Amino acid sequence: MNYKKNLLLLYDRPREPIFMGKGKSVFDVPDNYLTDRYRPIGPEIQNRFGELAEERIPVRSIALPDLRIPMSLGRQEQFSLFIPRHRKIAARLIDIFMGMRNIEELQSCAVFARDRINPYLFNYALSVALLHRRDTKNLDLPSVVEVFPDKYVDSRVFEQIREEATVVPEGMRMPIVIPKDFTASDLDEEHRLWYFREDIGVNLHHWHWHLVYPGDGPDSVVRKDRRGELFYYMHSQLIARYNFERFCNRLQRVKRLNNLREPIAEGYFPKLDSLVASRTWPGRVDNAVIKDLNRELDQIKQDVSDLERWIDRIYEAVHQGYVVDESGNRIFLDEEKGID
Amino acid sequence: ILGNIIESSILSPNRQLYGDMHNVGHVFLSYTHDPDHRHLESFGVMGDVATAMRDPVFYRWHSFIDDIFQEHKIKLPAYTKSQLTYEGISVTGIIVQSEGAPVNTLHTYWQQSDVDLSRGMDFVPRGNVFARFTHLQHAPFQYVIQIDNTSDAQRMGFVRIFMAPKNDERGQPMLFRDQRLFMVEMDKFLVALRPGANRIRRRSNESTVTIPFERTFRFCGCGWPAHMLVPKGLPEGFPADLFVMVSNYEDDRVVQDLVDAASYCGVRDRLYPDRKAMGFPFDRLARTGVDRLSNFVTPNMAIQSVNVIHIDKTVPRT
Ligand SMILES: [Cu+2]
Ligand SMILES: [Cu+2]
Repeated sequence: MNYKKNLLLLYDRPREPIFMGKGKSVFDVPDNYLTDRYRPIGPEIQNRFGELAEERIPVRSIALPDLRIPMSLGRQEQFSLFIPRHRKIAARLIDIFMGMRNIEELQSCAVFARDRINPYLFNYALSVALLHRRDTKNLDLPSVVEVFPDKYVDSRVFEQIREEATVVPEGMRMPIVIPKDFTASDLDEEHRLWYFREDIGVNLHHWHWHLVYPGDGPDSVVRKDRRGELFYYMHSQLIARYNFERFCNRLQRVKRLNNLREPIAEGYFPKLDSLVASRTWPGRVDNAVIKDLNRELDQIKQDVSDLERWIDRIYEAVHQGYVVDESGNRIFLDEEKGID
Repeated sequence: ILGNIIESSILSPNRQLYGDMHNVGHVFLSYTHDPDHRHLESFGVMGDVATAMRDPVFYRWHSFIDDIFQEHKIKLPAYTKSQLTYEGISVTGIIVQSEGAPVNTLHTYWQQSDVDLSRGMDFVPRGNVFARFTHLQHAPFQYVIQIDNTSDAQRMGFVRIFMAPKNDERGQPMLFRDQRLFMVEMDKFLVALRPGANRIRRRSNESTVTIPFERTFRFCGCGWPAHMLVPKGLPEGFPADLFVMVSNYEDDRVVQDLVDAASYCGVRDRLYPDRKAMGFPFDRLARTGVDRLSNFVTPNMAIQSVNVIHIDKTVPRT
């Protein structure tokens, strides 16, 4: 349908306001849908882009769900599916997008939200919705690489592209070669696994898994057959494949982190720049040590001991051969369901 | 080596080069009033071993010299988690008890003790001459230490106890980079730990850091005077960090045919009976990851908050 096709426009140019041209189309955004910055000049600003497109897409203003929690994350912050607060925030947004009565009310909601929500979050939530809703199966979503190259690409190329696109006419622009083996030199023996660690496909795979088996969200999207066993097996095959690569690079099988209190020998500096946060990613020095965490905005307060304690409780359950639920009953780790 | 150079004992490997810097600097600070002897004057108190600690400048000169010593120390690698760990041993807690005072409280006050000076009174008619001295004193206390041993055998250990200010001058909690240098050695003693729990009792008056009160104020002995063990504190209360560490006695001991076991007397004992650097584990920089004493600790260590209350009463010797 045209409606389905229109949702895909929400992926095009994440930080460009939704009233700007997306492909051959424009969204006719209602006055009350504009963000605070643009609303006061709204009618002047909507027209400039609105006389370029072939198509025109009407959006009905409707009453929308409460987006305060999804909006609590800053637009120029980073989004982490590991940080509990953010998972809650993502869970909420998936809830909202899942629960729109139909595809027209989804369009309307997403068009309101997009310019008010952190783009990475928006992109995650929407994608999870669209994969799991009944009325939006099919619908070939764009790869997150084409939508956010900044999570895949040496920062150095963005100004190279910007120059190429400004100076050179469309028919004459030559493709940009993406640097490889660029995050470290020969002094780091680890550089050699660039072809694995930094492969677009390997990294895309990791993202995709997290879209299909999200850990928090409506039951509909979370409960999948043997998802706990898959978590195990998927992470397991990575290690095995990774070791395989290590043997082809004159290296040893990857050592576990013995101890959370000993220095971590392998530094890593990603050389990525998040255009969304308008801030580079921090790296980690050779031989850094994990530190107790107290980040109020993130809502993480956690000593290394808390982590060590969980580890001991799990090992105890695995050795007992059972775990204890909150009611206090025992769930046996049998040979079908134990792994799960 | 460096100590022999700076003091400039005859054990210095090269006096002509590195000089006699400590002793001569003492002499310099003592003769400002008459450096060429034109006023035929003797030396101020800094020029005399018997009296130099009386002068404030003593602490400023020694502080100067300590920076040289520290410039060496900090070249050495930080003790690692492994070097500081005693596998099996976990000190779960430590407290101090003084009679007539809440737990984790030390008390100080003033005492008057008489000394006979008759032997020092040349050309004075004979008979006892009792001088009444005022000096700081502390109420006797003990340490109670809880120590779990998981290793199924008997384990030997040096117990190392220090105490330091909790806060800096502006009342902010002290970071380890500074606190390590503020750590005062309160005791060091050998112990035999049985499997499972151990409760350990140690009296203030057993400290190997001190000598009996009786050595200072009326046969062998020498170390720090017992009445000065505890810092004065404050009338309102003064917070301190009490610290303890059980280190592996097997790695600490010294093979000395004729040898408390942590006791040291420089006259009698041929070797210093502890293989760790004097001041262990505070004498070096902190490994990566530590910024404060909370982060520093291994399980065979433990910290406790202690209130050091000064009471401004004076009391006769008992
Ligand atoms: Cu994963
Ligand atoms: Cu001196």
